[PDB]
Amino acid sequence: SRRPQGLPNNTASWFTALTQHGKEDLKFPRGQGVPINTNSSPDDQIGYYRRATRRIRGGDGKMKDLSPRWYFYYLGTGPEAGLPYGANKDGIIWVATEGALNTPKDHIGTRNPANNAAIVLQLPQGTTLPKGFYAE
Repeated sequence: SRRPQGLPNNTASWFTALTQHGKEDLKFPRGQGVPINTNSSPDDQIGYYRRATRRIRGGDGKMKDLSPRWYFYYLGTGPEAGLPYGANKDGIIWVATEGALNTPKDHIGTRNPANNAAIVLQLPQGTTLPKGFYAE
């Protein structure tokens, strides 16, 4: 309750967060993945989505769970910057566009939406949206 830490780590999204409206862990087909940025080539299109869960008081027994959301982060950036791409961790998924490099995207950076509006999560055609997840 004293000296609160609003930012747990490098929490800065380039894109919007994708909410979960279904019982899916969020997955993307091979060749598809991280949202495309026309200011970036597919080479740098490699990243991961991190599940965010919040709990708030509502129930009179347990503190009701708040609707979760998933944030996308580029490899080498984000709160899990030191987390390897081929790292097995629950709550994280791996996505990559063909031609992706298993290298960090320090060049892209970890821009924060506070400075400017985040990129509307746009995905290329041929992508499969998991039930409960919609790209918008």
